[PDB]
Amino acid sequence: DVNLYGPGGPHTALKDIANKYSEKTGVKVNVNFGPQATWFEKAKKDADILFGASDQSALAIASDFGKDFNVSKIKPLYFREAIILTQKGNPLKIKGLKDLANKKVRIVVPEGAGESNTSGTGVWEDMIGRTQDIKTIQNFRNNIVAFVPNSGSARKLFAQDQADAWITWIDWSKSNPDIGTAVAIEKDLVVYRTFNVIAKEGASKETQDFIAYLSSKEAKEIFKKYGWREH
Amino acid sequence: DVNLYGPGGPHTALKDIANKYSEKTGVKVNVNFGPQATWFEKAKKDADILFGASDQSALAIASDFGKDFNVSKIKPLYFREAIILTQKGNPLKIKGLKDLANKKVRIVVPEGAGESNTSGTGVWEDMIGRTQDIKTIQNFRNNIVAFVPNSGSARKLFAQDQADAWITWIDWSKSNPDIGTAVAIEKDLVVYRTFNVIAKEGASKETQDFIAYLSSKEAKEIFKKYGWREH
Repeated sequence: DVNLYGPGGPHTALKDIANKYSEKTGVKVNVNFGPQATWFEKAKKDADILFGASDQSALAIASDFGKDFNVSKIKPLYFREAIILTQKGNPLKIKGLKDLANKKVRIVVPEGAGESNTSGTGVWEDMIGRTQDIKTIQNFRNNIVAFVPNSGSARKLFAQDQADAWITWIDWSKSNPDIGTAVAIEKDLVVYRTFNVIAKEGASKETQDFIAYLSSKEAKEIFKKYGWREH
Repeated sequence: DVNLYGPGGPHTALKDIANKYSEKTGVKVNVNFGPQATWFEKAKKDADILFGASDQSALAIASDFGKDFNVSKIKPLYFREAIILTQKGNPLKIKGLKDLANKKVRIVVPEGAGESNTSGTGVWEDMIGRTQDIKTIQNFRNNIVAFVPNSGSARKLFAQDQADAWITWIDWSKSNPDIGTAVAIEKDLVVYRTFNVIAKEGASKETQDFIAYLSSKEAKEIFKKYGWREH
């Protein structure tokens, strides 16, 4: 029983992979996911691995288990870019972040307001801040209608009938080709955040083997299918 | 009397501005500063204005005050860039972030591990992730000796005779000109975060008028002295 816990989002890629690893080697690999609160008590008892959707959020969650995990051992394996997700078909013809600042649009950004550890913290501001123009930053912010954590493993999008755009991650789109239209953020503005994992202290050899599988050729191509990169 | 509460860092520019405002108008402006827990209690009683050193941190701090502050009213006014602070004279010859990834160095980064609301959360990863190389990202993380909130109001770095490099903000270097050697981060990698203010619901006109002064020609120039920019 190789048990994994982390946020919704990368779970889809990790379930493909755990599916494979199970029928190939017989090792039962469980992928637990969602908001930290919904699986904390459970994982407090049996987490083998914690996986994460950014470094800051991984650091914060692993620090919540005390002696069980040594946050020094967090391992970044892949990265992926932030995206703009619009309404299907992109009717407002949004071309990038600057466009979101300039038009009368309604933006939702992935902030948790110190209420939970989430992968989106600091993302919107680090991208728009790279315009180095205070008016644009001000304009972008005045168009923000909601500061809510990334929907992650939920298929529902906050304010999905009211908002015009969401700052989110490519992998969410890849996993839900269904919802919205992805728009590429300017290259000189965009940020990339990592997928990581950490093995518990004592990690059985069964665990260490799965972690290594995550860098194998089969795992790499699955991760790549969801927009997770290495180079 | 106008009572301000917020993190160390922007406080040096603000004490200046406040002194100059008092000189002119005869209004008493108090600048309280430091980690949130050290003044949270006093603020819950008399805060007229919360000031912030990034958007995510300001949002999180203002949300702690319940109804007293409406978080939609947060106002970005200035930005500044992150920097590398090395030991005096830069004896390891650090040239930028990629250099910090490649050399043997001890780096301290401004993360609060979900245990505090701090300006630096997400900064180091957003900068090094723009290299779009997982090994570099990896090598950088492996040189980090401490994840601790920015020193802010302390004229003292964490482990300041121990670490080789701190990821910090220009305004810190500006405020502590005799400590360490500032090294500029690659333009294609660096992130910029904002100064911001918010008034309590029901802010007096006295309070509103000081906020207006933060954008006057005189304030602009004090802010610029400590590294805060608009364009």
